[PDB]
Amino acid sequence: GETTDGVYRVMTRRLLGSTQVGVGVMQEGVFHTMWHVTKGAALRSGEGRLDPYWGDVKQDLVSYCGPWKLDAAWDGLSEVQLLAVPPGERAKNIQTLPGIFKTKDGDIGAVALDYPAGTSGSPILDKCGRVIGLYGNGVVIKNGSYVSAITQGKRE
Amino acid sequence: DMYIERAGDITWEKDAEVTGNSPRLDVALDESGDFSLVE
Ligand SMILES: Cn1cc(NC(=O)c2ccccc2C(F)(F)F)cn1
Repeated sequence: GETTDGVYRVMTRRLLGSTQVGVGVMQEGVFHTMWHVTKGAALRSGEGRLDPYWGDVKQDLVSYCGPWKLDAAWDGLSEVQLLAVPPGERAKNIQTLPGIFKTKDGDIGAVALDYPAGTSGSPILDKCGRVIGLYGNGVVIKNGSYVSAITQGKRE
Repeated sequence: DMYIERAGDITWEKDAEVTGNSPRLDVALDESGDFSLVE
């Protein structure tokens, strides 16, 4: 079906009508999304089928058709862009300076942008257009706002 | 069954809207992959 590089919506016909459960990134013939979006299930691409190849619930990531290909990382200094793909709305770039999630295992960048849950999987980009992670696994703060980790996998 | 639909190209846009703050948060990541606030 559709193996062109780019950002894609992840849709289901299980709930009412056609519902957007998330977003992903096609790069080098591999589809990259967050585990909570598909729960490891197969995906359809037109008349073609995408099978899961790698996944990890703790990292909250999954790849299809091949291993994880996204290896760029936030430099810890510069602004980035969330390429937000909200349900029923056009893809839109939003620029922000990431904050930090401090963990007992080290620090990770974090983006403080509020989007509906079906936006999970939207890519976060550096100034060269390289995907430095996916948006959608994070925490809810004080008034109900959302702060997402910049979640990135490892390219072997 | 789930399916994918193309939504756009992965590029940085020069005239993107700029918003959002940069909080420093202490967090914990559990075995189910869920983050929680630690204070
Ligand atoms: C475990 N899990 C993590 C998520 N993540 C989201 O739902 C989520 C993802 C992106 C934006 C907003 C949200 C949330 F506000 F919390 F609704 C979903 N399931």
